[PDB]
Amino acid sequence: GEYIKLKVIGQDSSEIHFKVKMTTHLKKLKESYAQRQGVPMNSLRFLFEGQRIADNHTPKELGMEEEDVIEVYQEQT
Amino acid sequence: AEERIIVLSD
Repeated sequence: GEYIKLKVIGQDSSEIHFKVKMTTHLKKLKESYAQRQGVPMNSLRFLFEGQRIADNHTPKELGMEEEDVIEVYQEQT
Repeated sequence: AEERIIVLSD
């Protein structure tokens, strides 16, 4: 209802989807995704349209819509 | 390769 479904594209083009509220700070998504890869979150960078997602960003603040895509990149050196 | 949906709590 205020939820939207997001596809998180990981580095192997595998996908995990999250249903989150438009107002949810996106840190939970990052922490859940990094936990499921068995990797440190700070080894990862979560991008929405190339732009880094902060712990306090929300889907609404970022302008996310239904089925929008987050890409998970390896963090840079 | 199956679909994976996680529901997150606010």
